Amino acid sequence: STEYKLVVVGACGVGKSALTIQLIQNHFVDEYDPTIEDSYRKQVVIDGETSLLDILDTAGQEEYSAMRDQYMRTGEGFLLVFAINNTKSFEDIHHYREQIKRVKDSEDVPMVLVGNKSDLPSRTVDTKQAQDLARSYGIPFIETSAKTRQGVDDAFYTLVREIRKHKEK
Ligand SMILES: CCC(=O)N1CCN(c2ncnc3cc(-c4c(C)ccc5[nH]ncc45)c(Cl)cc23)CC1
Ligand SMILES: Nc1nc2c(ncn2[C@@H]2O[C@H](COP(=O)(O)OP(=O)(O)O)[C@@H](O)[C@H]2O)c(=O)[nH]1
Ligand SMILES: [Mg+2]
Repeated sequence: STEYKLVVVGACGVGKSALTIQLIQNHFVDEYDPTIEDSYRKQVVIDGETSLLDILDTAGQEEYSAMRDQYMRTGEGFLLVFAINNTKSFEDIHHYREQIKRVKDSEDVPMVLVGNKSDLPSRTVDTKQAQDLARSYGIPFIETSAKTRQGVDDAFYTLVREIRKHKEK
């Protein structure tokens, strides 16, 4: 019934594709084409409501595009994905939030901070500083792992609930 247009952003290799494939198809991919930038549909039930999730898995190159601007303009919620073992990807989160705020012309955009690869032991980004950033953005923070599926459902579902609150707001 209700359609939700989600967009997954984040640096290369943080697990954007792997997180999306786990949600849609329930399996962890060891490798996925890092150039494929396409959207995926899936019908789910969230808080007792049939929701049609339309999830754009961003990839491609590091270039600006008026077409990519339309992607964020069409999107209703955004997953800010970084890898807990890649400090560079965590620093990139600011850039991705800035580019989304640039398009939608608003600081009130449904977003969720996603710390991926929580199964890995080589942690370089503290949970506290990830919570501190999400607090500063005023958005939820969820630690996920596309390998064990831990936190994957909670990541996308929280974004859907953020969109619902934004609609009432
Ligand atoms: C495997 C390689 C990989 O996963 N990539 C994914 C991230 N890509 C990006 N890198 C740097 N900045 C990027 C900026 C944008 C962007 C955003 C977030 C919002 C509006 C926009 N309008 N035009 C571009 C844009 C996007 Cl969609 C991707 C970026 C590199 C390849
Ligand atoms: N251990 C672990 N590895 C992951 C996880 N998510 C993704 N990966 C690995 O990270 C690599 C790149 O993931 P990918 O989905 O292509 O990231 P993307 O470029 O942002 O789309 C892949 O080889 C995956 O096996 C995770 O939650 N845990
Ligand atoms: Mg990918």
